[PDB]
Amino acid sequence: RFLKVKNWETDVVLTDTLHLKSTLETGCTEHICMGSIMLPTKDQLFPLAKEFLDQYYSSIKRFGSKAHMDRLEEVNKEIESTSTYQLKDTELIYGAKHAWRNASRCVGRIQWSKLQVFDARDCTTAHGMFNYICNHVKYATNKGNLRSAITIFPQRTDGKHDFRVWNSQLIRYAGYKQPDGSTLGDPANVQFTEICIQQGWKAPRGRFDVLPLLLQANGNDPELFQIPPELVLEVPIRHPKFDWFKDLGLKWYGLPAVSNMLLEIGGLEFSACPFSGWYMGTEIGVRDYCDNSRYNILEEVAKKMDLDMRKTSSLWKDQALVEINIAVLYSFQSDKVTIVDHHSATESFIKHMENEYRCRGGCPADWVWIVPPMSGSITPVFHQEMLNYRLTPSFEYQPDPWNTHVW
Amino acid sequence: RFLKVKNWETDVVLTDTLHLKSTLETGCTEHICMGSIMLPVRTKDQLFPLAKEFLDQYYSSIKRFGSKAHMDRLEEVNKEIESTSTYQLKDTELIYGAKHAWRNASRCVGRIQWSKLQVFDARDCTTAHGMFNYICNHVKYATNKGNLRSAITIFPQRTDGKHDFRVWNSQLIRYAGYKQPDGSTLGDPANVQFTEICIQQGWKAPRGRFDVLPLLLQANGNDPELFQIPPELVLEVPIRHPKFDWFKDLGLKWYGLPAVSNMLLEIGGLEFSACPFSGWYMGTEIGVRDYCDNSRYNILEEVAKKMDLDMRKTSSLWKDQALVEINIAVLYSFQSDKVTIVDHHSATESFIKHMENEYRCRGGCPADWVWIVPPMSGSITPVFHQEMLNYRLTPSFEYQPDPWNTHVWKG
Ligand code: HEM
Ligand code: HEM
Ligand SMILES: C[C@H](O)[C@H](O)[C@H]1CNc2nc(N)[nH]c(=O)c2N1
Ligand SMILES: C[C@H](O)[C@H](O)[C@H]1CNc2nc(N)[nH]c(=O)c2N1
Ligand SMILES: NCCN[C@@H]1CNC[C@@H]1Cc1cccc(N)n1
Ligand SMILES: NCCN[C@@H]1CNC[C@@H]1Cc1cccc(N)n1
Ligand SMILES: [Zn+2]
Repeated sequence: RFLKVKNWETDVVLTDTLHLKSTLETGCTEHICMGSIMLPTKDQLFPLAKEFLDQYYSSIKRFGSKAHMDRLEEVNKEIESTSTYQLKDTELIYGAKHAWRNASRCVGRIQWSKLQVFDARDCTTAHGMFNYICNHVKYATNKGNLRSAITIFPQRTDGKHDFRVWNSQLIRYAGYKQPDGSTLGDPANVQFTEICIQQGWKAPRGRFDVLPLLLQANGNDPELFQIPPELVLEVPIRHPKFDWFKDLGLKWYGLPAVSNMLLEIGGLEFSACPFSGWYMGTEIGVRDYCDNSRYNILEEVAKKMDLDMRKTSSLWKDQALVEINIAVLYSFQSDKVTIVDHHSATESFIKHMENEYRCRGGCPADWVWIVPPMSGSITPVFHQEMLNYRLTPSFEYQPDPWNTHVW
Repeated sequence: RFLKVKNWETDVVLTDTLHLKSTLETGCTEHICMGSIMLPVRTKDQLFPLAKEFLDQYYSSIKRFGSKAHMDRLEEVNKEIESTSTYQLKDTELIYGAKHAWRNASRCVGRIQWSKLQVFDARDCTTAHGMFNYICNHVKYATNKGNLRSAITIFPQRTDGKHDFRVWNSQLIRYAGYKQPDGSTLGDPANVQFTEICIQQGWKAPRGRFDVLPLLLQANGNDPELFQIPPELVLEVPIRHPKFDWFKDLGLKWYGLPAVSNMLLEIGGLEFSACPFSGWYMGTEIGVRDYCDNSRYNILEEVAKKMDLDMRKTSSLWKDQALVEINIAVLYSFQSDKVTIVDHHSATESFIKHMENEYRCRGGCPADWVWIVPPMSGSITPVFHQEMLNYRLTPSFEYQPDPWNTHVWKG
């Protein structure tokens, strides 16, 4: 019942009682752990709303108050009559902040309470979505001094009028399969870069073409829009020593902004809820740049450094990796764009965990995702035991729209 | 039931059916995952079923399931259990058992080598002095002048729980740790408590930074006894860097034989409490953990200084830079002295081939992702991108309480 987690580097032990409120399943059983798998009605709704409202009222120290009771009945009546309900602005803000607070795979949750929420529940068209999104991008980019934000479009009704942002992230580079059998640009977006053409986009066929938003409103077919170039802050990457680095012709966008998840608050589902914060260096330097199935640039950087790539044990990949990540952090920092390194981010998360353990009784966390993709054990989270479990409000995964949309 | 795992770097998907033979618990539930938690005398009653499951696997393995040989053996063991409350394994069954505990060790990345294991049968051993001799022979054989060979030595199984054989050392070869009155530590901080037990037991500590600890051996439930491993038998490697001539002056060196001695080997319900095993090192065990963990040798700073990196702010990634160099130094030193060692790229690439092979020929390969991915350069090794299923199969290697916490001293 009362579990404990120990940090093997500092011997600190914390007791976990928050998991006892867990609702959703984990995919694991007492017989098999699936910790490393990426993706493991009115009657149904009122209980969910109640769970939510109770925690909301408790958070504002009015648990059991008349207001609490009053609200509880009002929603109940609305569900019984409308088969759904609308959240109060306050409940919306609280819900969004808590879905972030509950995101077990996010290392930057110490920032959870500082989130700007844009209520786009009055939106009705794709052009309106485009308008709300540009405003979001501009707000969060803030000339390089990034601010976390989320824009929340209308909740699901009958499933046949869902709002969706077809892009996986608001800002990403296109990818095209060339005759050479090779891939141009970002390989992960090949299929998306094509659906933009299948729709009309005029691909400049470059190695870093900011893709076009493909917005779907109220259920209709998605429409294209080109984010005002002046709104997309990008950073050219140079090394603070290797002058040849720039010649690689590398750059990355400054706004990390996930747009394909589903936000669940009190039983309600928000299928279009783009959110953004600021980067941790490794996401770009290690994953976007060095992943084999991504820009896969290790060999090139290695050759440029004249390293013995004959034998794996000279660790040329490792040496290069470090430089490629020193570069990213260097550039961003030079151009004054917010960014955090894995050492600082993980240290933060540990502080946050301790706070969450003493003020909430726990902090759900997925070790597989929390530990950086490079230098694992020299970051504190590596030695930190973590308990993973699901709490609502939450951000959930949902099917790519192009595999569900009936045109 | 069928389960699938996917590799996100190659899109390759695999199907697991082996998990259906999993019996032990994982620590997880449908409500909480304990995937990153380090540590989540039998009765006749519970023993024959364990014996039967094991003998069925053995007899199937040799394609003699249901044979007369198979049925007689089951009848033999059954009778032995009702009669003596336990039973003895044939030599062939012990070997098969040991090899399989390694094959089922989901936290082991070097399992492609599982069928090549030299098993030393020390079940006729009765005293600590006898244990020492057995252990010396294992160290000499395994080391093989630098051309390492995997091996395991198996001492008498548990009986009433009051006569256990135990190797008090966590690893056969490790360096002493000494807490100074100023609060600093000389040597390996992880072995400070064990070193104190050794000193208290009579060990004359040379108090340096790399003193090979003495073996503390317990036979038949009696009080443990100290022994010094013949120095000539302890292979060591001086650590130097291929380009940094000052690295050698850091005064670092490491032993060549990695060898776990505190685990419990379970085969057919029987418990082998003293079962030291050894293989050869993956560079990062020494380069990343033993040297760079903050609670171990912690050499990141001193190495950093010498290289004159910008240590003012973490974003220079000075820690990461000194980490690669040190790991380069460990691999180089071992290769130069012709002592077997494998880097993390090579080891993980092999594990992936091993794993696929295992799904095809066995229907699975239980693996613990948290332990399989190297402690540095995680995502540039193929295992990072590999989904894994973790479940427990027997025969297996299990944790057991440290003996100083359970032993009834006799004086
Ligand atoms: C302000 C700085 C922030 C930092 C430094 C940060 C960092 C991280 C990192 C490193 C990841 C893993 C990315 C990957 O490997 O794909 C992540 C994932 C995630 N973050 Fe944060 N984050 C921040 C802000 C946000 C915000 C504003 C929200 C929510 C409103 C959020 C929600 C999540 C979720 C749900 C995931 C997992 C997404 C998935 O499963 O693919 N993050 N975060
Ligand atoms: C051939 C060389 C081998 C290599 C390269 C290899 C490598 C490794 C490494 C990197 C670890 C993780 C160590 C740690 O972080 O503490 C490990 C764990 C393990 N290995 Fe292997 N191994 C090899 C041979 C063996 C042998 C021969 C056995 C058994 C007969 C074995 C049994 C295990 C077990 C049980 C674990 C988990 C230990 C624990 O839970 O503390 N390994 N191995
Ligand atoms: C198979 C495995 O779960 C997968 O490669 C995970 C590992 N850890 C990760 N961690 C983070 N932060 N992001 C990822 O995409 C992944 N991928
Ligand atoms: C808390 C966490 O489980 C712990 O630090 C684990 C992580 N992965 C590991 N992996 C290996 N190989 N060895 C270890 O000791 C650990 N420690
Ligand atoms: N959802 C899987 C893809 N996630 C991508 C991987 N890099 C940016 C984004 C994560 C993310 C979201 C918010 C902030 C941040 N630093 N990182
Ligand atoms: N069992 C906890 C400590 N394990 C230590 C960590 N480094 C050597 C040994 C593992 C081990 C056993 C066998 C072979 C190998 N390469 N590594
Ligand atoms: Zn689990």
